[PDB]
Amino acid sequence: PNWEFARMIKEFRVTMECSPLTVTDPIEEHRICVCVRKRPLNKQELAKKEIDVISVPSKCLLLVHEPKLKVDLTKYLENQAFCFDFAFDETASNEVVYRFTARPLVQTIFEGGKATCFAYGQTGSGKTHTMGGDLQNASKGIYAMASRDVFLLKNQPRYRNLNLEVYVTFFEIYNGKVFDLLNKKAKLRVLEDSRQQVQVVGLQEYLVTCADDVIKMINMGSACRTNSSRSHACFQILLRTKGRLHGKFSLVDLAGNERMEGAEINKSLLALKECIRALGQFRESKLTQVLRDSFIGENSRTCMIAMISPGISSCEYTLNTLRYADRVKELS
Ligand SMILES: Nc1ncnc2c1ncn2[C@@H]1O[C@H](COP(=O)(O)OP(=O)(O)NP(=O)(O)O)[C@@H](O)[C@H]1O
Ligand SMILES: [Mg+2]
Repeated sequence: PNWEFARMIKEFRVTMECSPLTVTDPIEEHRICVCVRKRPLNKQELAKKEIDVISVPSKCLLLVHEPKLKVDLTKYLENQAFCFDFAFDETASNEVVYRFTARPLVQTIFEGGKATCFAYGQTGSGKTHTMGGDLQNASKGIYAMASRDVFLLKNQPRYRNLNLEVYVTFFEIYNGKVFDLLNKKAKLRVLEDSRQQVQVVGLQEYLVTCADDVIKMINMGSACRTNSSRSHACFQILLRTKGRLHGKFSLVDLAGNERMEGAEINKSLLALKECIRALGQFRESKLTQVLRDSFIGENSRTCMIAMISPGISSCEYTLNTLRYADRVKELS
């Protein structure tokens, strides 16, 4: 009868009654995790007296108090509810966010898989702040934190005998072009044989043996990135043993989702969605071409973090971000 609606409702309920030990449940497969993070109102917004229209009453529920006018101009609220694996409020720090998003994926690369974590949302929603550090401070961002746990795990008995070497890369995608951020914005070439795997010729891999090393490459890369979006940022952590790639973690700082380059940005985001959904089961773009091998394997996991700016003036941008997020998790 209305089985489709019944399915959507059951999925919402299931997500609403899940325990944190769901995505972080080893011996259990969860290739796709979707979260949302609300940032607090900033100085400028508070000064302009922007109203905060976002509430996160539980760890999986986010509420949008959408301002509306009836035909006769009467003011009311259409309070909409969204459910995610994890919903973070304005008091959540980067370490807390990191703990429930990228942290559970590190093990995946040591188990020989390919993990990806994406920061998605509108311009100024907190994407760069979350992935790269507060602003500036590399150590306080997910790239750093993830690196920190990679060195801790590699020194664990279960992995010691792997004799792995840790490598890092940092590049940005701008208008279908790839630029090495660790090799002075050097423009790189992207090729794809017939067997279809992609290779980024010239991308520089740097050996790191310490978190301080990684922090030096993050500062360097962020210092010469094209703050503001306009590009896709992608910081990678690769594990190698003997000529072979053991595992790889690609952390992506996406461009704002809201000069007709927005066409390339929208195509990449449309492409990203279908690649992630294809993971739990085109019209290609550079981003999805470069990260292709991280969606095709069976031992691959991904996490999507949707950033939201709480201001009333950004309500339409928020709904757009949330609905995109819904469709992504829809494949889990
Ligand atoms: N959780 C947060 N707490 C405090 N400040 C934050 C937080 N998230 C973001 N900000 C700040 O708000 C701005 C948005 O930062 P980021 O620079 O994080 O945005 P995007 O990366 O969201 N923007 P864009 O590059 O235009 O797509 C920066 O000035 C951040 O320092
Ligand atoms: Mg940014």
